[PDB]
Parts: sequence; C-alpha cells; structure tokens
Amino acid sequence: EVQLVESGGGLVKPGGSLRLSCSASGFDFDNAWMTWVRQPPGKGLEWVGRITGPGEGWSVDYAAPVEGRFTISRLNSINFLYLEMNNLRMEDSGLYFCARTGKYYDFWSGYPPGEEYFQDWGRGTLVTVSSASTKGPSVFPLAPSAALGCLVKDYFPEPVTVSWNSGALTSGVHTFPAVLQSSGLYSLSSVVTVPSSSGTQTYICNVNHKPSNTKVDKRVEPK
Amino acid sequence: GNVSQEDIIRALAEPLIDDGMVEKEFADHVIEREKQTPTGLQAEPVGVAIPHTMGEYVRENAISVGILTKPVNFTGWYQSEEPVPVRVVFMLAIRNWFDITNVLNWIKRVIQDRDFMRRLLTMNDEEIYEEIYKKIKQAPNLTGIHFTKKYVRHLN
Amino acid sequence: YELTQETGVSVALGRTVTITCRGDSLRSHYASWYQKKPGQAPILLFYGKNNRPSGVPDRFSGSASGNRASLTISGAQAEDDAEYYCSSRDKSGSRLSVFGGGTKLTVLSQPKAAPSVTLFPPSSEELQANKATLVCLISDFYPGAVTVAWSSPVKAGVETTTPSKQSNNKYAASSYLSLTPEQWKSHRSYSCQVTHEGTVEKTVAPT
Ligand SMILES: *[C@@H]1O[C@H](CO)[C@@H](O)[C@H](O)[C@H]1NC(C)=O
Repeated sequence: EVQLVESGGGLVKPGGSLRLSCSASGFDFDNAWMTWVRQPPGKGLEWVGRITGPGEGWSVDYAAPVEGRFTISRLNSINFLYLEMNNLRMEDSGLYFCARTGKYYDFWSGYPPGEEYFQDWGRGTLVTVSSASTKGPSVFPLAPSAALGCLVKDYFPEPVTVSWNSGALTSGVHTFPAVLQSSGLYSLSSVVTVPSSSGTQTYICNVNHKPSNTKVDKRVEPK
Repeated sequence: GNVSQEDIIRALAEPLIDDGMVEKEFADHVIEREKQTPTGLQAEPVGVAIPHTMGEYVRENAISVGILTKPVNFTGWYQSEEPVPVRVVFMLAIRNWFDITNVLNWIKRVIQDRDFMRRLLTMNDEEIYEEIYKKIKQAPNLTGIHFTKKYVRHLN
Repeated sequence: YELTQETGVSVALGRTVTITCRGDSLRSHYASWYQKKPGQAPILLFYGKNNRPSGVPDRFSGSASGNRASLTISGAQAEDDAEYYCSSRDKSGSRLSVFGGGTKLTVLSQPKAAPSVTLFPPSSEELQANKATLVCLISDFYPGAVTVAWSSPVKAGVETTTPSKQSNNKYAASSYLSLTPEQWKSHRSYSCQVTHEGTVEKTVAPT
C-alpha cells in the first residue's frame, strides 16, 4: 500500500552538504503534508520540519536548530520529498525518516492550528557525520585461558563482516554489536565456544571489510 | 421528495460560484466530502452542518449560510448512530488549514449561543446578514473572509 | 523537553501498563503516540481524542487530562516490548511539533537468566603493537539491565555497549577497557564486575 523509500544518506564530513530524498506511493502525495524526523544514535525522535500542501502555499516550518541550514522541498510530478542539508555537523548525524503527516482538529474541544500526526513512515536513511575518514581494521586473537574469539579494532566506516573456520559456518559464534570509540572509531568482538578438547582444533577467524577491501584471518591458538 | 443534502450544498455554493470565490466543480466535491467526512453537529435549538472541503477548489475565502424550515438529516460529525436534524448550515470555502481551524473555532462560539440560533431560525436574509457580518467583525484574529447578503439564503 | 516521559517502565506478560506524557501544550492540544523498535520504522498507535488507526491492536488506548496525555496497554505482550514516543505542539497555537524523550517499555516475557561473562587479557600481538585492551563479553542475560564496573574500585578509559537482543531473545553486551602496555604491568590486576538484578565478577592478571 503506502510505500516511502528514503535515499541520499551516507558518509559525510563536518561542514559538508547532503541531499536526502523520499519516494512516495500508495496515497495522494500531491495533496499530503510530509515531515522529516531524525533520531540521533542512542537518542530519541526529533522533529525536523514539515512542508504543507497547495492550499497552504507549500509553506515549510523548521525546527529551531536547523532553521537556516536545511531546506525542504517537493516534486509532486514524481512524488518526491527532499531535504537539502548544508553545514552538517556531528550533531546532525543519525537516521532520517519521512513521515506522511495527517491533520487533526477536534471541533468542540480543539484549539487551532490543530495537531499533526504521522500515519506512515519510511525505514529511513542513515547520515553519518564524522572526521574519521576511513580505516581498515586491526585484528587480534582472543586465546582461551571454552570461549575463544577475535577482536576487531579501530575501523571506519560501518559495517564489518566476520567468519569462522574460513567460512566454515560454525555454530556457537556470537558477534557483539560494535562500540563507537571516543576517538570516533568502531571496535567489535566476535566469540565462539568450542570443545575443551577438540588439540587439533584448527580455529582461524576471518573478517572482511569491503569499504577498505580488507581481508584477514587469525589462526587463534590456545597459547 | 423533501429537501436533500445535495440540494442545499448546490444552492449554497451557487452565489460562491457566481461571485468567483470557488470553482464551478466545487459543490460536487463538498458532496463527496460529506459522504466521507460528515459535518453534522448536534446543538441546542436545532442541528448544524458545516459542509466544506479542506481547501480544494477554493479561490477566495467565503461563507454561505442556509436556513431550513423543515429539518434535514446530515450524518453526524461525531459518530452517534443517530442522524442530526439540521436547520442551520454553514458552508465554508477556506483554503488554509491554519485558516480553516480558526474559522471552525469561531463557528463553535456562535453555535454555543442558542438564542442566536433561535433568532436565526426566524430572521430575514438582511437580518441574518448584518447579524453575522457583525460577528465576523467582532471576531478577533479571524482571517479575511467574504460575506454578502446574497450569501444568505432560505431553503426548502 | 516541553513533553516529558518516564525514562523507562517495566511490566509483566498479560498485565496492564500506562505511559504518560506531561506538558503545558497538552492542556490545549491532543497528543499522538508511536511505537519504535530497534531497526524498525515507527508505528502510529493513537492520536487525538479516541483515534486508533486501523491495524493497531485494541489493547492500545489513549487518554488526556490537564497537562497530561497518557497511553495504556491492556494485556501487554512481548511484541509490545519497544520504545514509546508522544508528540504534540510545543506551545499553544504553534505550527511546530515536538517529540517526548521516549519511554522504554520492558515486557517481562521470559524467565530471568544470569549473565555469562568472559574476560580476555590483552593479546601479545596487540602488545607487540604497543597497545592493550581488556575485553568483557556479557551474553545470555534477561532482562537487559547490566551495569559493568572495572581490587581498586576505580575505572578510567571504559567504553561499554548498549544491551542488544540475541536470537535466543536474551540480551548481550560488551565492555572494552583500554590500557597502555605499561599500565597492564603497572597495576596488580584488572577486574570486570557486572551487575544484573542486584554481581558476577571476573578478573585478569598481567601474567
Ligand atoms: C432521519 O433518519 C431517521 C432514521 O431513523 C428517520 O426516522 C427520520 O425520519 C429522518 N428525518 C429526516 C428529516 O430525514
């Protein structure tokens, strides 16, 4: 039915620019109110701004922080909503959604200009603002002292793919959600629990990093 | 064979059409909206209806007012499984949702005065004009609107 | 925040919970509610006086009173384990909109499971690269309330992940303590103490 696809997010540096786009189907886009909302990593939803319809002159209202730096626009002949972002900062990073926005005003007890609600959302587009350039990971064995694993240190950008026994498809392997380090780099860990006896275990983990074309295997040993 | 919803809306829209406040197609869309978003509001002396679009086909904000000697069923704005017997109808031709909401908020204050409604049920086109015209004047922060004596019509 | 929400709220399977949103605009404007799950689009649940979108379960309901809007779940389920946001105008008469801080709802749908903790000393390869990092890996705990502490009750240079659900539908987290190779030898030992439901501790020696 209703479909909203966002696009345009990606890796960008402070002071840079970015254009976000949203494609709409399944409803009367040309006459609907459309809203951008963002969610910083770890944080809550934050209302960005809203563009109205033809009766309102397509006027746009902006949240105070982004006023003067972001511009909302539309092309109704292709059912596209746009957010052009300039002077981006880390503080603007996060996941941006378009919402279809309805209008509500109760007659007896309402007070103008009513309330706006968000009846359909997209899955979002991720905009990352950092100064971290790009970074291939450093890999170190986590030897048993039966849990044995690998540690992935100081990369950028996300994501990151792991593999045990060289694509052996081994079970009992748990890959931990990474942590954005204070320096702005990512670090992750992957562990697998193995038989405490099965000497010739021959355990080597494999991590691939497509953004850096980085591929490494670690013959982790008891030691 | 008594008055039907389409007739009042068409009647009320004619002077708005004739004067250029809305497009010619305007009534047919009011009728569609009334099927989908009913506007029948139960009140003290008699029932009220506010047929309106959300701004489509409106070109300059205007109002037309209709008085019915015999009541007419308009499906309720709020769900009640009970049709609203209407004798007063406020046709709204407003373009801005922001402006819309102000005008319905003003509409409410008028309806809450029941004796005004009792008066409007027995008053002349000229009397209802200058009475309503004054209330538009005495309304603060209300947008610019268009009201003429032709916009007042007795029906049925 | 013009709109204020409980930071987090917990509830049992089949029991009834209410979340509230408080603000001055709510005395003149209704509020709408959204459910937000990790990796998922928000779902509108309720708005206005008594408006529940087609498709939202009837166990979800709204109410307003004074400066307080509230959402209630009747017969909470594990799918309702999520984050909940209210929305309304910022001021009375405003064309702008705002969201509340959000309320993490925990539906206690599972038997309590103690966390399994593994602590890894810095690897020799990292040390030969003149760096050190201790690695604590907390897994298979329910519910996801873990605090990690690193025999001196002091800890600096710590970085801990947010709890995250597994295929087991239990939770996992990880804590990384960086050190320089001299610090690891300089201190007697380093210790990973993690508390879940009021404390499994694990220790590692410079050996
Ligand atoms: C309105 O509808 C009700 C339905 O029960 C009917 O009894 C009543 O006569 C109707 N009145 C008019 C004026 O249509």
